[PDB]
Amino acid sequence: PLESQYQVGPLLGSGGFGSVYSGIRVSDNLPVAIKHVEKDRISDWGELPNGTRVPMEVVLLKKVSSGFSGVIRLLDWFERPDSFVLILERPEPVQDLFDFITERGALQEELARSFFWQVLEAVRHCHNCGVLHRDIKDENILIDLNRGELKLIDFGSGALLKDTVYTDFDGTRVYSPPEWIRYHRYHGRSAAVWSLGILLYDMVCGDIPFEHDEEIIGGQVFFRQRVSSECQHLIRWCLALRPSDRPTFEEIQNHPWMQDVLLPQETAEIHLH
Amino acid sequence: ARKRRRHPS
Ligand SMILES: Nc1ccc(CCc2ccc(C(=O)O)cc2)cc1
Repeated sequence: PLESQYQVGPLLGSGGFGSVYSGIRVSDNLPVAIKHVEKDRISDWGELPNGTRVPMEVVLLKKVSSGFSGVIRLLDWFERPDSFVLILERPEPVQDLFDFITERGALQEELARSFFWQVLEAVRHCHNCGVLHRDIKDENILIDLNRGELKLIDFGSGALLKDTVYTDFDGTRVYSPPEWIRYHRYHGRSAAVWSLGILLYDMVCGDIPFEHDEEIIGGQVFFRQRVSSECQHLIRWCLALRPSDRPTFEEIQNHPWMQDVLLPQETAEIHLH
Repeated sequence: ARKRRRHPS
């Protein structure tokens, strides 16, 4: 019983997150985000241990719901005749990273480093749980402005992580790698690293580097803002045209630009409060 | 001056 277990409030973000409504868990006044997905619009389906057929999004959210705070936590879900309803945590106060970068401009590298590090830890958590997000971008990242903690959201384009080739893709094209543009094929981890290079450029330059397919595959990265040589090198390495030339997550986090990261609380106190 | 936009999935 959903309408009894949750007080349902108004639409969140005027539909920009999808059909997501503000909610309160009546059990303990916990704030929640109530996300509705139409069965007729569901791309991939998965099975649960109970054999129940559910959207893949629910399968992936359950697999990463270990309580590690860098990904959105699925608290519960319901099936309806024509839809599924997902009960997600609702941290407050938050701003998504797209709006944050729009309002602040290019981020100071100390702040970009803290944010990027936390995204890397969150993506590592996903992969360790068998989950490939496939839509890493600033729009899909929430900033907890009080705690200085980032949360990866919207697993609706994701997949179970596999080591074999992917031939389908439903994430954001301007964050997708050149092997997808050219061949409609990619491997999960190196495609993720490409999207992280796009995200890092986005943070330190104030917008993403590429808008057109020709720029994605062209292999030239022009820096529109002052960016340190070490950060430029990491970005260009993540944006290597050939997937095997890109760094692993270990190589990214061992990169010189990534050292001496701020703690989440330090990040909030220096940059967000 | 340059236009920054969201990109749907
Ligand atoms: N105050 C406030 C406002 C907006 C939000 C985002 C709510 C949200 C979370 C996750 C998803 C998803 O996974 O797709 C979607 C939406 C949170 C808190």
